Amino acid sequence: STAGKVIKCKAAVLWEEKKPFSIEEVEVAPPKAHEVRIKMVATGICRSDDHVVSGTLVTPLPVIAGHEAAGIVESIGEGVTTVRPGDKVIPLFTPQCGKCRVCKHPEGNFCLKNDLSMPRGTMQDGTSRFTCRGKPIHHFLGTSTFSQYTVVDEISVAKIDAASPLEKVCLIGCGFSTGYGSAVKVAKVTQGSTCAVFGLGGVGLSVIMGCKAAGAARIIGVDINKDKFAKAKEVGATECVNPQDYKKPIQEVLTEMSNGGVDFSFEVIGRLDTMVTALSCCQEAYGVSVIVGVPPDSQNLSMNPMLLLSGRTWKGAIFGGLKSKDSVPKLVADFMAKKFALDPLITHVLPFEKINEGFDLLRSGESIRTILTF
Amino acid sequence: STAGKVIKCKAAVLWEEKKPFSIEEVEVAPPKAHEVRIKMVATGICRSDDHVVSGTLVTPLPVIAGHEAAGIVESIGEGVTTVRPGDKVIPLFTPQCGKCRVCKHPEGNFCLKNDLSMPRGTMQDGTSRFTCRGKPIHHFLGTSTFSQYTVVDEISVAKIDAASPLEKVCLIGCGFSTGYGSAVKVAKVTQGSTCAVFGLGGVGLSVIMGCKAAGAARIIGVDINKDKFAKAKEVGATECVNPQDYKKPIQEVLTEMSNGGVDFSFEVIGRLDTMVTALSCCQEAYGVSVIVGVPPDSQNLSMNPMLLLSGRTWKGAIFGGLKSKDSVPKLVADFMAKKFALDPLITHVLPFEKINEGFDLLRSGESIRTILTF
Ligand SMILES: NC(=O)c1ccc[n+]([C@@H]2O[C@H](COP(=O)([O-])OP(=O)([O-])OC[C@H]3O[C@@H](n4cnc5c(N)[nH+]cnc54)[C@H](O)[C@@H]3O)[C@@H](O)[C@H]2O)c1
Ligand SMILES: NC(=O)c1ccc[n+]([C@@H]2O[C@H](COP(=O)([O-])OP(=O)([O-])OC[C@H]3O[C@@H](n4cnc5c(N)[nH+]cnc54)[C@H](O)[C@@H]3O)[C@@H](O)[C@H]2O)c1
Ligand SMILES: OCc1c(F)c(F)c(F)c(F)c1F
Ligand SMILES: OCc1c(F)c(F)c(F)c(F)c1F
Ligand SMILES: [Zn+2]
Ligand SMILES: [Zn+2]
Ligand SMILES: [Zn+2]
Ligand SMILES: [Zn+2]
Repeated sequence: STAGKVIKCKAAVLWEEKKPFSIEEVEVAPPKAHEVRIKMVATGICRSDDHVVSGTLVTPLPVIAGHEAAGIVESIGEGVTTVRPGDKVIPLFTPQCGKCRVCKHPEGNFCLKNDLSMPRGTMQDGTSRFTCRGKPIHHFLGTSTFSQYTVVDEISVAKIDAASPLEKVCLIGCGFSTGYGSAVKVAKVTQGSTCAVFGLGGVGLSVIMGCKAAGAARIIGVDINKDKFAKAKEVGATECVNPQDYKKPIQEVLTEMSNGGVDFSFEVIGRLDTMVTALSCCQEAYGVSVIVGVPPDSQNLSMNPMLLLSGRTWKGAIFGGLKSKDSVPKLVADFMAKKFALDPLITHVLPFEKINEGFDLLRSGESIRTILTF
Repeated sequence: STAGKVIKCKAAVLWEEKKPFSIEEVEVAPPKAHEVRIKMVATGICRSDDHVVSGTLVTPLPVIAGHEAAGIVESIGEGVTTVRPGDKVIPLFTPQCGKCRVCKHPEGNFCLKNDLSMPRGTMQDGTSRFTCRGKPIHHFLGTSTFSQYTVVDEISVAKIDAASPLEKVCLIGCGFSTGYGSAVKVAKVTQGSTCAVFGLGGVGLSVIMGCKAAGAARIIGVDINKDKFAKAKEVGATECVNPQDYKKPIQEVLTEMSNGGVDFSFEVIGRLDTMVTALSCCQEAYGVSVIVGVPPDSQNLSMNPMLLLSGRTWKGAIFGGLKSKDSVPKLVADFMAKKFALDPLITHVLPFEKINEGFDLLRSGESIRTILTF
């Protein structure tokens, strides 16, 4: 009955930086050609969504944020072939168009159709599907999951198993896949190796899971919030360190602990200083450091390139380096087969209408992932 | 016989920064246990030796520099097993102790016994074998090849083919192996790829050689000195560009030429700016950039980590990533089997006594490699 019609629904609109979300009525246009309209079921609160609020991440406002989610297709536009009404789906904040030089490359994932590098806050066609108070509202990363209904381009959605528990698998849309992939695919963590993980939130925990799955012998968690250590150990950390406890810089501490530097390090926070610290702590001749955290907009880091000349490898990735549309359904299948766990990441559950409380929990340090249910 | 005796011989002593080498008599002590005294036959002038003169590289002075060379063993200390008097050898500025965690690592080559990171300018035992005018003179990288005789630790010397032409294979001691290995081993250049090489001196030409040997389809040379272009093309560059010819930054030019970024880039100059430019010009999702050049002491670069977050890989290496004592004899064997050419690197051959004139040729832009013959 709603196919081809505008849907009025509730969404969490961010009108201004540094302000609460406003849960209010929006109008969601029907899908155009090669677009998919989704009834949201669950969405996680990721720190990158908070970055939009804080201005760490710059994207056009006003906006409907949210990028870690799962739902059910309500309708499809003309020409859509990869999903149908009633399918369970995960929106893909990194698209997979399948046609660009990155999508065709054996390793790359950062499809050239992404709306991350130079955000416009639109659909692929440069327009918006959202109206609120009579005003157009921007999209976020082509996903905009903080709404009872969203519209996404086909290249930004993956069909997943029909029996999937959406209130769990939404985490495959960002935090789990990013961390796990960053360890297994990007870093290529080896059996017997020593890893250091900076930041023990949902993504860092997922990095630890990946390092443990890859066979690391030592996984050293690093966080300034010691309350994060117990869960990090539960998912595989062998030791945890708080930089605030030490007189020496933590790169020196980690070098000492690893008898000359770690094999793999990960920055999973979003600070320039910890990006350089994490590079430094990996072994100077053969270490690898991966940047996962999102730094503040337009700010440069300073480093000595001798850190690299000796032999270190430095890299970053979006979404764990995973080709999104290929990988998401496989990860859901593997979850269903108990190949990895998601429950350790979920510390709180709230209805969507309590989104602001969910952000308060993240900001206070108390939560890992809060899952919002529509 | 000279064995067991102090040798008085000619060497090029650097008494202070930014002055000519002084060609004069030095005393060379006999080798102690696990040391090798070598009669030099040929040594190349590498830009890294000029960095000692210019203060770009800090190492204790006064010093006998030189690190790219070949000669013949005059005598061995107690306990030496890997070379014998009369053997042709190449000194190894990056040692291979075989025992440290780096030597045991499948990939690493920057042996922990090196004298690069924190130079002492001595033998492994913390003493010097050189005196001049009654004063102790420092070693350089455990090699000190700007002397008719030097003494090196066993871990810093490789035996090579007895039939080798030492006036050519001395380049395997630094410039050829560095560039070639940086392409083939460190970057792992792939067949059909597009490469950009910043700096078309001896090392950059060797990077071209390696990119061509790895099957690159396009190899774009970049230099401010257009006189370098003809030789770059002879050894495999498909195109050359001079940044001075353009009104836009060269990373933009290279991104446009490569239809969105190169597969592999190499910084083979030693400037902070060109290191960031080289990284930027590689494709944002899957590009790899390798730092080869040596930058000025204690200077940090500035860069936006979004260049890495999108998926680039940034790395550096010493000596092409090659395990030195394993690799050098194999490279010489490969040269003797006509697997690569060295002649294109050699533009001048001078007696040792003309060392200063050789450095002047380098500084004026007129030479690639000058080989000094003893
Ligand atoms: N690359 C990607 O695709 C991608 C995907 C998802 C998240 N992100 C980013 O990854 C980062 C982590 O996200 P998250 O796990 O949801 O965030 P989070 O739950 O806020 O976790 C960050 C952790 O860092 C800790 N921390 C803060 N400062 C320091 C410090 N100075 N030293 C050590 N620990 C510190 C903090 O206590 C917290 O536990 C954020 O910057 C995200 O924006 C990137
Ligand atoms: N990593 C290693 O193990 C290693 C080994 C050997 C050499 N090096 C370094 O590698 C670098 C090159 O050595 P080399 O080939 O003997 O030196 P070289 O022969 O002086 O060549 C350098 C080239 O860079 C060119 N150049 C200078 N400025 C620019 C610019 N702004 N943009 C483009 N081109 C420019 C210059 O014209 C010259 O052709 C030096 O910094 C060495 O110290 C490192
Ligand atoms: O959490 C994933 C995520 C990122 F990794 C970004 F780089 C980004 F800009 C963003 F908006 C985002 F949501
Ligand atoms: O040319 C090789 C070379 C280097 F790569 C250095 F990093 C260095 F410090 C040095 F002295 C040197 F000779
Ligand atoms: Zn694509
Ligand atoms: Zn996220
Ligand atoms: Zn070693
Ligand atoms: Zn050199």
